[PDB]
Amino acid sequence: GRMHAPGKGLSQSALPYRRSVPTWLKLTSDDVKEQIYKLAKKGLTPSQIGVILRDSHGVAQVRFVTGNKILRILKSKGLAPDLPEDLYHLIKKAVAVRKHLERNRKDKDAKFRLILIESRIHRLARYYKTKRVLPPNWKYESSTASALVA
Amino acid sequence: GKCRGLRTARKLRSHRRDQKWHDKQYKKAHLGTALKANPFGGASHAKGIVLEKVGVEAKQPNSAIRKCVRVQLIKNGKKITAFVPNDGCLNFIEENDEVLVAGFGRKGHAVGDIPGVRFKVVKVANVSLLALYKGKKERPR
Amino acid sequence: VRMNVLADALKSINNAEKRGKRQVLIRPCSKVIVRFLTVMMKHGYIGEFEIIDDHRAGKIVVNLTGRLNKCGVISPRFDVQLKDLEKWQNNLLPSRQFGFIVLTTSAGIMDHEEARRKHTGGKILGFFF
RNA sequence: AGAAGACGGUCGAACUUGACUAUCUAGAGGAAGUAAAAGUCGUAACAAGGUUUCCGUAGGUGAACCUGCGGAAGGAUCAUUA
RNA sequence: GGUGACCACGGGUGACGGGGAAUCAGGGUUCGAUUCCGGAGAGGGAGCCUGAGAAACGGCUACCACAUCCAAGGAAGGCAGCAGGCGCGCAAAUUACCCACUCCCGACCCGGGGAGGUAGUGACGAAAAAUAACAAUACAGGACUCUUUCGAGGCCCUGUAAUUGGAAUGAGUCCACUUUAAAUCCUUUAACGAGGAUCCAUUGGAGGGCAAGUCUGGUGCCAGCAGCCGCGGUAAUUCCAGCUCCAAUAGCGUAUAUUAAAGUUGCUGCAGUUAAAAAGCUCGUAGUUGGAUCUUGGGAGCGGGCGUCCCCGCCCUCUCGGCGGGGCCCGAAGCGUUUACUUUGAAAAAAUUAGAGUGUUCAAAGCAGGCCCGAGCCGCCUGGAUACCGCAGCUAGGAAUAAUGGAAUAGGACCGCGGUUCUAUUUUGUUGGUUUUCGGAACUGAGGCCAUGAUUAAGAGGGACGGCCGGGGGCAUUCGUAUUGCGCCGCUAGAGGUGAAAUUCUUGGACCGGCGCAAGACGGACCAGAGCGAAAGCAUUUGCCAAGAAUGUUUUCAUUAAUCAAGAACGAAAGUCGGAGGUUCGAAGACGAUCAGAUACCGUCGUAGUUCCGACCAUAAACGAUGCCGACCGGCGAUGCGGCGGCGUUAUUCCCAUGACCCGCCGGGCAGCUUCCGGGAAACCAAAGUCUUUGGGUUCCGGGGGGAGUAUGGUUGCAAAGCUGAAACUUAAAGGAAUUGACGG
Ligand SMILES: [Mg+2]
Ligand SMILES: [Mg+2]
Ligand SMILES: [Mg+2]
Ligand SMILES: [Mg+2]
Ligand SMILES: [Mg+2]
Ligand SMILES: [Mg+2]
Ligand SMILES: [Mg+2]
Ligand SMILES: [Mg+2]
Ligand SMILES: [Mg+2]
Ligand SMILES: [Mg+2]
Ligand SMILES: [Mg+2]
Ligand SMILES: [Mg+2]
Ligand SMILES: [Mg+2]
Ligand SMILES: [Mg+2]
Ligand SMILES: [Mg+2]
Ligand SMILES: [Mg+2]
Ligand SMILES: [Mg+2]
Ligand SMILES: [Mg+2]
Ligand SMILES: [Mg+2]
Ligand SMILES: [Mg+2]
Ligand SMILES: [Mg+2]
Repeated sequence: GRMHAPGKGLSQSALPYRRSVPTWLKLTSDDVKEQIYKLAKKGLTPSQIGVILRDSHGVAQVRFVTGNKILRILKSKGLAPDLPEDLYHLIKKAVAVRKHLERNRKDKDAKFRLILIESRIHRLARYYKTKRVLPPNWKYESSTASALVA
Repeated sequence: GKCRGLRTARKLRSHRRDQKWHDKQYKKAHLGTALKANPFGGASHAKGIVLEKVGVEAKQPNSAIRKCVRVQLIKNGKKITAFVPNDGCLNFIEENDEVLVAGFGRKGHAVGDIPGVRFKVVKVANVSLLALYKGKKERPR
Repeated sequence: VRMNVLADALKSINNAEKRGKRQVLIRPCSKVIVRFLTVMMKHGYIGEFEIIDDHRAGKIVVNLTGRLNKCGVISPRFDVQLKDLEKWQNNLLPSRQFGFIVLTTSAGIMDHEEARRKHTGGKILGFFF
């Protein structure tokens, strides 16, 4: 179920058993790469790149056509963000709640959700430290995060 | 449910010995307060000096006088009530004698309709109360 | 979450056998599951089983023969030596005539009689009778 | 060759004092808990127990108890109609 | 600096440690002062001499505590050695003999040993085993037999009383022998030694548990019995006796500690809706537990027979292979991870345990013993095994499960080629000059090669995105009637309130009706076994602010996860503090009623409070009296949200969507009905099921009822109180679910 909510939703994407690229797809591996490079320079997250490619250019999986994952492609060229995409978005939500919470002190609910969000930030940060994605001394500071994100 | 991991032995034993304090038998035999509160001090028997001869009323569904003796233990000088367990052995008991008192039967608990009495007399004047009752040997007159 | 995949497969075929189903589908397949299903087949307790291959942990459909009674698992995989194996035998197996204890040893996954035949202990997996 | 003896040093008993810590124990008076008296006063609980009962909290009253606010049914309703 | 929730530090121990003992399905629980090993001490401390070895005490010095002699000037002490006394106690032996054995010491075949041996006391405890056997008469009994009940005897076993009725024996006296250092005891063996063979078996019971009397006489809720139920108040199956039976037996009863029983401590293996019990709720660090995936398949005669069984053999590399140059070979080096695991081997004191052998006269024991002797047997054969020895450490095989790593900015592997610095030896043998790329090691540049190097994307989780959804939260705003009060206007004597009244308001117009005004509450009906939220909880409109579940997803990351001591956030109502406001209701209080009384229920007032803001408190029957995550196990109709399909109706329009219906499907919710899923003590529960066929992971927590959520300590709070939390003592039940009856203002 959900880590921080009582919910047991089964809403997930189901990948096809066919690993083969569809024969109608005419974009080759390098063509996906330069589309990916273009949209990354535009300022789009890897998750946002995959959806635009799928919805408009007809690539169901970048890894299926190029043999490599989107974030691996960005880091190989060198234009991947330093903050991981999921960790970046959690700090963004935490800053927004903090900004709302100082205007509205009586929102005990907003305070409750804030603790849940920052709990997910620290747990995700511990994982990234273990994989050495993040520096070993990387701390999420409640005060300095407002400039780290946005 | 209970934990079943391979390296949960420390939790299992720590939980066990914490829960072992919740039954009276373990608490009684390992706390020491019961030992201190026991007039006998962990002894099967105790000698004492007959302080008086008293009679105790039975419980509600019964109606009788239980002939007991108030006794002071020569060690620790504690005063306890000891039942005299025969028909005419109170007459065999006089004032200021050594009596070997023993537990009544169920570990410091009152027995039968006698209220608050947990001891019974075994010997008096260093001669058995059974021998006097059966006439095997007489008082040291 | 799911932590013992073998424990879940064994419970599933036990419940299906109790209800009387001809076939049972166990969802998460694994190497230990297939070997454990294999020893049951070689002793005749279950029929044919087929492993459905999806690119994830595949599924398995087993043909229940109805001659099983219990196929439980011993979740903490205790280390069993050859000197305490009989103490596990009489604790778990219904009798000395039938019933099998399956343990993973360095020679593979097999039953207690065969494990003793080649003189090797191992880690307890489960039992069936 | 050398004994007694003496300065200093070092181990250091023991005594005096103080502190801390253990048990045991006296105590005017005060306030409880148990057991037996068909003792006195009422009748709070059990039936809709004659004000449904019970929980939390607060005040009040000879005593059980009463009352306010929120809650529970372990209720005396598994139900009340376009 | 070092050590700590993997429990440091401190405290307690009625703690000397261990080998071992008791109990005995398995697992365990207690016990080890005590003969073997180790330690410590010699009244309490301290300090030393000698010696190889002592912080020695049957050595010394000093102090402290006890204590002996003295002519009072001094002197001498250490039985937790053997005996033996006092004291303490419930509790424990002779001021005996000997170095004969085992060993020890010494200058030593010769001495000494309260070590130790022997004897004495010894119902601690253990082994064996007397208290009688037999025969013939009577009287029953037997499948008895002979005629087919009647009667006897060609048979067998019990029983009661008898000049029976003569056989066997020890326990006792006691000769000698033997034993022994000398004895004793035992074994031998003389003479005595059994008819109540009076040479006399006891201890507890006879209502049930639990084997045994519904006997007789006493007592009469008294005495007393009774572990628990209970007996006894005048006809006692239970007390006191007699008689008779029962149990064990030279032993039996009682008290207490402990074990089993106890699956009432539950690892195996208990429970937690209602019996005692799950924290109000969520987060969360230690702790515990964690998806799937990396060599399979093929070989040889052997071979559990290619007898397609399969002993099984499997069809890591490089270095002298030691039988500077042989194929006739097998020795040196490393592991192309590190561990956990399993098997093997080594070493693991004895005694004890299990157990091999052994007729101790049998056994407990012990480690002895057995063969022949025709007498030369001028002596032969043995044993003194074996197993177990937990955990930790060592060794060699296996590699299935489990953990951990290798190449991702390549700072990667491997083949070489450059270019770089030192250096054991060289022999360009007289030394010296030495060439020594000589042999290998120093750093570095340019290549080839690697199939060059990233498992998949969990009906695990996180995040992104899409359209929604919701009494979810905060702020602002709007509206509603009602209530109370006030201002006018009207007509009137009542109005209010109750079971009935009364307190109370009223000719000043009370109540009532009309038009307005003000304030503070509260958001009806719609409103549901509907929704949302972590719970507490949330319902007038509109706007803003962030948040969220579910659904959709051929998006992304890739194990990031589950539960969680400590810690943290939120927590109805009441209550507290400060400031606003105070319509209604209303603890306290006042009064009127009722009543036997009425500190109440009913009525009239009415303070705190109830409302808002800020700060505390942290409790509720905070409930589903029901932990979370995960899987599996029936049917049916609905409902809420999202998505996907479809005959049709409807809204508009000229068509599709799109809304409102209608019929289905999928996922996630709130539930409901039903069922012999199964469970349960049942009520009941599709979970409270998948539990003696007991083990998915992990928290909290119960151990008969009271005392008691009390006392005390600690800690939090302004207070009220919250959290943590005993014991003494008392009690045989207290409880749960259902049945019958009785009863119900
Ligand atoms: Mg006073
Ligand atoms: Mg009441
Ligand atoms: Mg009442
Ligand atoms: Mg001690
Ligand atoms: Mg010892
Ligand atoms: Mg010493
Ligand atoms: Mg010397
Ligand atoms: Mg000394
Ligand atoms: Mg006799
Ligand atoms: Mg009798
Ligand atoms: Mg026991
Ligand atoms: Mg129980
Ligand atoms: Mg309860
Ligand atoms: Mg954790
Ligand atoms: Mg795994
Ligand atoms: Mg009136
Ligand atoms: Mg409140
Ligand atoms: Mg106030
Ligand atoms: Mg009022
Ligand atoms: Mg768990
Ligand atoms: Mg209790």
